[PDB]
Amino acid sequence: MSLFSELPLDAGTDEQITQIAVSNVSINPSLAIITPHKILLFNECGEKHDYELSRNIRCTYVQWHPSQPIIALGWETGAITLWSEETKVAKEEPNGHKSEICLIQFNPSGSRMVSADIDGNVTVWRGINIVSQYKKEQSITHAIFCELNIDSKLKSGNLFFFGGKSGVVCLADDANHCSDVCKVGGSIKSLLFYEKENSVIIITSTLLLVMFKISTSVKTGPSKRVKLSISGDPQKLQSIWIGSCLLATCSHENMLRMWHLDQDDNYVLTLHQLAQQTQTQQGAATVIQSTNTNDQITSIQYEKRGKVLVAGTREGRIIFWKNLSIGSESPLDVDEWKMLPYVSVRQGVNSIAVGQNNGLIAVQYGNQISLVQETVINGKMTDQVRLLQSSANTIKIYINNDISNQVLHFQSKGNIKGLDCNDQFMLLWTSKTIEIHEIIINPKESQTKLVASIQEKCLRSVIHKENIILVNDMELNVLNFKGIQKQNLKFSESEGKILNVNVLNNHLIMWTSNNYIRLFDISRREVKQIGVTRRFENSQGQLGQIRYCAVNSDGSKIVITADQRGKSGPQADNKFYIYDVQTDNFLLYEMPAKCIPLQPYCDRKDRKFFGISCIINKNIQQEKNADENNDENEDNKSDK
Amino acid sequence: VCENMKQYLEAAELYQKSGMLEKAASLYIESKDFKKAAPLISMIKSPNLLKQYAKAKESEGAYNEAEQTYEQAESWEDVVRLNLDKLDNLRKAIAVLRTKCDTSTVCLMVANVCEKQGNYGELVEFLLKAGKKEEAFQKAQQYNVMDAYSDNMKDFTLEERLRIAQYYENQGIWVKAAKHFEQAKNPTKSLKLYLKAGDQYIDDMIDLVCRNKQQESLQQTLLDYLLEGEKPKDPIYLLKLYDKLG
Repeated sequence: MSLFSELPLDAGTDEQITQIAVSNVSINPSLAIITPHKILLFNECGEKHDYELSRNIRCTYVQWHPSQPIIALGWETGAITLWSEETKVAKEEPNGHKSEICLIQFNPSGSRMVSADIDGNVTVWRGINIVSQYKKEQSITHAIFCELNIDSKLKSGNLFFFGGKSGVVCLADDANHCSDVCKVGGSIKSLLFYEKENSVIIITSTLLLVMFKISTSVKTGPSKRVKLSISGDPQKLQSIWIGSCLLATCSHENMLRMWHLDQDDNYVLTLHQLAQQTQTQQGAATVIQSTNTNDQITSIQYEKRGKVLVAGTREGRIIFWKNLSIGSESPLDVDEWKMLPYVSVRQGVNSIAVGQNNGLIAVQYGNQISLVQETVINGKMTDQVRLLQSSANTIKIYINNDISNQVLHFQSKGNIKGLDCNDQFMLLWTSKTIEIHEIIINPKESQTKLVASIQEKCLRSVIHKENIILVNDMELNVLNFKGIQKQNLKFSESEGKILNVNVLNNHLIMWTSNNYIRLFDISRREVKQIGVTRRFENSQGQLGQIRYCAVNSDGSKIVITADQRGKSGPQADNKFYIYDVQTDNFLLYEMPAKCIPLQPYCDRKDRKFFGISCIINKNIQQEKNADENNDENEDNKSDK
Repeated sequence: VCENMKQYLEAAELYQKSGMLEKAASLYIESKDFKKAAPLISMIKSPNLLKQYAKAKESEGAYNEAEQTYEQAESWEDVVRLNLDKLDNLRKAIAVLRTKCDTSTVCLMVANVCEKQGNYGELVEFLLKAGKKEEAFQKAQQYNVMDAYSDNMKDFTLEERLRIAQYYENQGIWVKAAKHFEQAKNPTKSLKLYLKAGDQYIDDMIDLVCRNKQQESLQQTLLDYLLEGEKPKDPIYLLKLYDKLG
């Protein structure tokens, strides 16, 4: 299912590092190191950038733009700086604040920002300019934008809630309208927001979850005060939002506590799975100490794109969990969660940082840093050519000969990100560069030669005939073997961002983030857009959010598996869609809820034939069996 | 077998007499037997059969029957397409667009229908409702209808305020361009161009003083400009604004 690639890095600094940050850009991520004196910037390759942003003013906080490479820096004097790396431009505000900035947060759209200091002053910024200022008692730990289920005319993204050790929570926005809710109290550790119920989740040191319910004109006290039986340190407790409504809590203890709000179900993940892994791994000449499976976990971080939860034990073990549940809905029990092989670390892990670039992880232990990447098992099919990415560098090539099936093992310089082939060539694209290989087939042995290597940056590269189409999140261009740009085509901003592409025969298809589907023909030497852009919208209403797409041989039929996101409700949607280019309609196929479609596959040569993989929802079958069997069924004899 | 080889209608009467009539109705709406298929459309409410029947109606040339068929089938994009074809009833089209919660694609289609008007203002409001605000930007400024589109988009983005400003200024109007300048959240530019504005606008500039107290060059340069402005004027207004300054 997946492999983990760990890359140790050389800090090369005498000063002890303090903070680590990872960029959230979808392509070519970067990481930042904050020390008491210097501010270091590293690329994905792990080398020191020539430009240095270290300044006389001490740096105390750094934040990344959720979808842009722009970085935000906050000093000890309250001044803020906004820096664009790609163009190397800086814009600083001298009178940002009169006290040291504690935490910096960005709204999901990146339009607004909130800066809070220890004295209690909180300023909301539209971009880089001051809009509204608030004075509050005592320091505020964090502030997060909130979107209550309010009418459209009263709906605005400037609403936010700030929580701190003062125990006072008030609604505020850039319009200087402060709605003082206050209430609660104590040393509040963390605050979270829930959209559908407009719920404020408060975690304090009193081991008491507070699920506050708030209305626009009505104030309501906490309906339930959830008590924690936590043996660990209450101060070190941290909770994270997993899935739609799951809460994952850890307090420097061996136990991971998961709470489900819909039925208020509590379950626990242990480290005896690590004991099983040690049993299944300590079966050869391996130097591993005695199994201490009661170890505590320091940091837990979840990545949604990879669906990977990373937890760090204090003895130097990094454990991975995978959300096998289909759809954005949270897991309901322990069965859905899967446990992945761990990573051995020399010393106890201290910090874990997650960046939304294929789930990039920055791991810090002591004064040492390292990078962790997730590689999905990629498999490519063309006539006579089967390509498998078993590991980071090892590539398995299968050739079908009537006398026997031939297997070749190819070793690369380092990790390889993606592979493609077109019956004649093998094109591999990694983080560093892109390479093309010509494979020679002979019964005695098969020899592969690298035709060329180009140091170009792109997300996906599809090779056909003699040219390669490169696609980036906003554009697509054509390249030849020499490296000239015949054509490049752009997109609009609101149609979405290119996430993944599919190619078959001489037709390629891509779907953006806003449920927009584009179809292109590559039979001509220059790719041409066929038809017009089509939103995944029906006349009655929107069908949902696209998950997976497939194209048949001729290109007339397109299979779509999508999730409708039923607002903390039904498990996605177990009904799929078929789109015909001629009629421009979306026929809907309904299949029994016993299974949920996962990913479609279209036949290579036959137009009418295709196949669909389905995950069997074990929970609902057991629930239905329990409901049905408890009716006039007692003591059935024999054959059971 | 007989419908597979060549004979469609006879298979349809056989279907009707065999107790299964859905495909018989489909073949009637496929063939030229709409008079017999009208009761079939009457008692059964299959939406796909309704859409195919409306396609047959627009093929034969009947515009009102197909319009009503698409109206009762909830497929109202085909309604505006048929209005394009023959009806050209843009008022009722706009009413349907407002009532039925149009999306971005239907917004592009109604932009297309407005393209055949020569005014393009309705295109401006329709694309404002669309949210497709990049090519609409250049179409609005290119057709010299920038005023209303900018009036609506003055609350969404500010990365391209300068070209809006320059293109609106060359039109010959400065009364509304100045208000756009003030609202564009650019204090230094707004003040430096209310320097060139008349005496009547200064009050609004004074209101900006109430809104932007961070700067201080605005009041000073306003004072400097009014000191030597023409001959002496009413001192009461000047002392009022001085007292407002502090």
